[PDB]
Amino acid sequence: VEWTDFERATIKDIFSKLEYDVVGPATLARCLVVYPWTQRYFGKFGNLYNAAAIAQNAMVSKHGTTILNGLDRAVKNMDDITNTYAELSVLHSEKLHVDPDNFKLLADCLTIVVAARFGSAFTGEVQAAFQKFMAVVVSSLGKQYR
Amino acid sequence: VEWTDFERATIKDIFSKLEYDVVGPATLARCLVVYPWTQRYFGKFGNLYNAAAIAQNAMVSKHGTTILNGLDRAVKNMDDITNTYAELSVLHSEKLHVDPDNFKLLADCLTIVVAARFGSAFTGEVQAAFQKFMAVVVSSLGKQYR
Amino acid sequence: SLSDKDKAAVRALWSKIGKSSDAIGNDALSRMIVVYPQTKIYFSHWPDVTPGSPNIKAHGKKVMGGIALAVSKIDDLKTGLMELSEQHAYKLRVDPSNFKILNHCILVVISTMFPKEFTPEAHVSLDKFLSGVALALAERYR
Amino acid sequence: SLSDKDKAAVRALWSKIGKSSDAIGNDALSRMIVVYPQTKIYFSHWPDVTPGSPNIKAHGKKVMGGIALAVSKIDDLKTGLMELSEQHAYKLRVDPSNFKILNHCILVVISTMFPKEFTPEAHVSLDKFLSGVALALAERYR
Ligand code: HEM
Ligand code: HEM
Ligand code: HEM
Ligand code: HEM
Repeated sequence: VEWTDFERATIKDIFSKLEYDVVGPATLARCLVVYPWTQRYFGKFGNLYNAAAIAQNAMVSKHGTTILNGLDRAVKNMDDITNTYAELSVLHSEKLHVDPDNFKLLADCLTIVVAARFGSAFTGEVQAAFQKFMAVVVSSLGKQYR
Repeated sequence: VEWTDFERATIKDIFSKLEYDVVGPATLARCLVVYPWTQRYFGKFGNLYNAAAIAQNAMVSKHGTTILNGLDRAVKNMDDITNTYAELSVLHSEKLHVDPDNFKLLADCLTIVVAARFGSAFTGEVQAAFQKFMAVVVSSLGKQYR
Repeated sequence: SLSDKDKAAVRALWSKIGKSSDAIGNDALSRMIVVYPQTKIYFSHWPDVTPGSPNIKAHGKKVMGGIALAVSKIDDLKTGLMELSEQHAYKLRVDPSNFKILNHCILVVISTMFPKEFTPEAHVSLDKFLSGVALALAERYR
Repeated sequence: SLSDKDKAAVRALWSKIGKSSDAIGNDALSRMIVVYPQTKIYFSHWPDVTPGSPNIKAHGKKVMGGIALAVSKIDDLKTGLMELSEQHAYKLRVDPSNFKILNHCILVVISTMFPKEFTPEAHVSLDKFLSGVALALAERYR
């Protein structure tokens, strides 16, 4: 993908301002509520039976933070996202057996959380850059499914 | 996209066996019936009030053939589909004002028509190559939309 | 389908955000044409298609007016949105794919404007609601 | 929603092709796992997921049985597929995106096997029907 300077700057700005141990948990918790089928892989997390329980779940929070932290490698080198996530893609496919469409759903929830975090500053132009970036990450994560 | 020899051979095989003035019309007519909103760009093509009328519409048939012939340039050089359709993309966007989602729908109808044409020879492997090829064409046609 | 829980959630959310419908519509459509430039083909008849323009603001009021109607007719969206469906089906011929796009933009706008009100519960219900609206608008399509 | 015209078209088509449901199911699922390898994660409990395998054939019969049920309960898919929805929603947790994939594969199979019967009219109606089925299966999801 040909990244513009605005896109590169916007992505760095957003991620540098996000508090991972807040945004991460919020994102995964939102995804587990809005797209309940994503709960399929978290049976060991315990009670995910309702929005309140999900929000109070420490394991959900921990994993959400892990996911957000997992995006840093993409932010650092936006021109090599495919190769950078190759191993992680294989892991999700062959070890975790995660349906890759869930990545798109998680990305949508992240966009919603980021929008709430930045309010008026999350313009259409910023949204375009953020979604473009997330789309590349999502594509890369599902690339090694065979 | 990294094409395998099987994919290259399969695409050539399929297209060389298709009778464009039969498959083209059938494809567009099917699209106009299954996804009626595609009729938006054919107000000067005549009667399209029903399936039978669309099937008897000479202008629809003529345009279906044009679309099928339009895929030959992609078949000829599968490694340069993006650049090859750049001009056509700008045309559909700024001259014809065609919603690019319709490209995906047309592609799906073509797959159905091709499937009916080849029957049991249209295996899952052949379907994969065909859809992969069409997806690249569809992507290329929508690239110049701004 | 919308449960009693979904209906109460949407009515309650709308009760809170309804006052800002004009702004929501303007913002939603402005995002749509910027982030998804392909949607602009449906407005090729306008003098121009630019964010926050008079045309976009007016269209914002139209769409949010449709949404307001949907909230009132939430018990039966198909019947409630009949007229809108006929309009979009025969005159406009708007590919349903765009309804999904606009719905996503509407959710984004609401999140930016009402972060505290747009909880995950409100989100799931509104999402189900908007999908129902998109399907009701597609009723007369084929 | 399905009109009387759609219902007749689907009932008529099924009357003709129902005799081949086992083969349709095997071919459809086999195409799904080959063309969309990501769907294989839902069958990770099997030694492997391969086209035309005994497991795929058995599962094909299950799915086509669900479709046969859908045809009989075509007037009210939501109620007709309640059990299946509960199953897919809480026990299986199948992302609805996959229903769209399988439906496409089903249309492809039917076109290869019954080119004469699968006219554009039969196509539009069966498409609306399968979308209705996917939505009915999604009923208990969220
Ligand atoms: C933005 C997309 C995502 C990123 C960047 C991402 C990143 C990660 C990372 C870094 C790990 C740790 C791998 C390791 O063990 O070294 C992981 C594990 C995992 N991910 Fe993903 N992931 C994403 C989305 C998802 C989604 C949407 C689901 C499913 C709904 C999912 C399910 C899992 C599971 C089950 C684990 C294992 C957790 C455990 O062992 O307790 N991931 N992910
Ligand atoms: C596989 C995808 C498609 C291909 C390769 C394609 C190809 C073509 C070509 C080669 C032309 C003639 C351009 C020229 O030299 O002037 C054309 C014109 C046109 N296409 Fe597309 N097209 C595709 C899909 C569509 C779809 C899905 C629609 C809309 C439902 C559409 C609507 C039109 C219209 C309205 C014209 C002008 C017809 C006329 O006035 O003569 N096309 N297309
Ligand atoms: C939430 C979904 C939507 C609702 C509730 C909605 C509602 C409406 C309403 C009430 C009208 C006005 C009818 C009249 O006054 O005669 C309208 C017109 C229109 N809508 Fe929709 N609409 C929706 C989505 C869309 C989308 C996604 C597009 C295309 C990208 C679209 C394109 C149009 C167009 C072209 C018009 C005609 C306006 C003009 O000619 O300037 N609509 N809409
Ligand atoms: C046309 C849509 C579909 C219908 C009508 C359908 C129907 C069924 C039926 C009747 C069963 C058996 C239920 C029981 O044993 O009580 C079943 C099981 C199941 N379905 Fe669905 N299904 C559909 C789509 C899908 C899709 C798209 C997937 C995933 C890619 C899927 C994955 C499963 C799984 C994993 C099982 C259990 C298989 C096993 O554990 O061996 N189904 N389905």
